[PDB]
Formats: sequence, C-alpha cells, structure tokens
Amino acid sequence: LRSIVKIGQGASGTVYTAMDVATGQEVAIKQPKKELIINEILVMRENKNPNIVNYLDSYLWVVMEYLAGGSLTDVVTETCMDEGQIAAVCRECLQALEFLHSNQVIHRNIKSDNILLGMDGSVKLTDFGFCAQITPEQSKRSTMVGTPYWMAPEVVTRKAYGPKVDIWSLGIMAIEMIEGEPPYLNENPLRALYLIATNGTPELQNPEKLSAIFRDFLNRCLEMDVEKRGSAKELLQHQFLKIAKPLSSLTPLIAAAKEATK
Ligand SMILES: O=C1N=c2ccc3ncsc3c2=C1CNc1ccc(S(=O)(=O)Nc2ccccn2)cc1
Repeated sequence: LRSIVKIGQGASGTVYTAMDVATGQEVAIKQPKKELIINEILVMRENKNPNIVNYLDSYLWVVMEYLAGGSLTDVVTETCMDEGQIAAVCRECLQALEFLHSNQVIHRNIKSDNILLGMDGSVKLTDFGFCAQITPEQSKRSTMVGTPYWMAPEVVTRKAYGPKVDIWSLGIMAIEMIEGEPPYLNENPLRALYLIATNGTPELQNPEKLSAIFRDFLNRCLEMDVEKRGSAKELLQHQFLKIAKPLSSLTPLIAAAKEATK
C-alpha cells in the first residue's frame, strides 16, 4: 500500500505537466481499484526500457516522463502512414514487447491509445494497469482483460493464454495504422467480442494495397495457432522491419496530427 511511494482530460483521472527544477526535465503527472495501482507501480518501476514511458515517482499521483508528440491514435485516425513508418513503429513496439516478455510480464492492453510519441520520433509504451506478472509455476492466465477490439481470441474464449496475446494485439494495431480503426469498431464492444470469437483472423478491407512482406508479418501476428504465431523475438527478425524508416520520419505525421485535432 503506502509501502511503495494541465493537459488533463477526464480519462480515468487527470494529467498535468511540469518541469524539473534542478535538471530541467519536463514531466507529466497523472492525478476506484487501488490493488491494480499497486501492481502497476511495482511493474513499472522494475521494468524500465527506452521503449517504455519511464515511471518517475509517486505521491494518488504519478510522475512519468515527457513526450509532447501525443499518442499514435491521433496519427492513425488523422493521417495516412506508409509501410516504412508502420515498420518503424512496429519495431519499436516489438522491442518493448521483447523486453517485457523476457521479464515475464504481459501488457494485455496494447493499442494505439497506449503508444506515446516524442517530437524526435520516439515510440514508447505505457498503461500497465492491466499487467500480468507470470511465473514458471503459473505461466498462463484466463482472465478476460483488455480492450475488446484488440483482444486475442484465446483471451475472449477464456482459454489458457500467454504472452503472445500481446503479439496479436500488436497485429490489430497494425491494422489501425492501415485502415485507421481496429476491426469491428462500428459494432458495440460485446458484438465485437462475439465477432472476434466467431470469425477469427480478421480480414482487411483492401489487402491488395499491401506488399507480400507486410501481409506475411500480419499473418504471423494474427495467427490463431499460438504455437504458429510469432514471438516478439521471432518477429524482430521479419523482413518487414527491414524496410523501416528512421524514427525522424514520424515527425510529419505528428505535425499533421496536431494540425488535425486542434
Ligand atoms: O509524456 C507523457 N507521458 C505520459 C504518460 C502517461 C500519460 N497518460 C495520458 S498522457 C500521458 C503521458 C504524456 C503525455 N501525454 C500527452 C497528452 C496530450 C498531448 S497533446 O498533443 O494533446 N497537447 C496538449 C497540451 C495541453 C493540453 C492538452 N493537450 C500530448 C501528450
């Protein structure tokens, strides 16, 4: 409990900004279910990585690092991304996922909403409120947690699921970067859950627009066979990531996004 211790929209609490007095760093400060809070700070403090929004301190308040580029959601809903930019974002997210999975942590809520962007093009992950710390003795989980449209079918059907569900969600995020929305978004969340259960691997509106390499990456991200689905370390070696652009190539997207949402 106590043991470990304005850009605000209502959200699930509010957000503000500030500056470091001594070093000058700019920081962002977040201001129902406290047990999840305990899990969240514990997981955040011991899992620092360049591709994760780093947790600074706590006081309920939470101080974490500053990224002024916004979230990937504004980019995917207001801009058109090309395969190079998508590959760069996917590589950053896969690096974060490899780091977490090597530490036996499953995010379970990967989506464009939980990706933050720096003005330099930095791609980072956040929102650990839905973590799953697994172990050799208990390495699977059946709780139906996450956001419906991004949830893997094995999670939806409450089967035994592992870290690769994150991979599935990453694939859904890739569809976001292609079409602007995850599959079934016009449907309500419950019908969306049923459609994920009954259809399986989602179909793209216009797959013809994609290179065979990108289709291959998606097919290895959205494979129903968990053994056949790729791990983060396996996917980091995919040829798709070879056509990745420099992160500095996301700065225009960010610039476009802020123009669109103003
Ligand atoms: O840098 C950040 N680290 C964060 C960690 C968690 C978190 N949770 C919600 S936001 C956030 C974090 C940020 C930055 N968040 C952010 C929010 C809005 C914008 S913005 O493009 O919309 N600019 C602004 C600025 C003031 C008021 C409203 N919007 C930019 C970054």
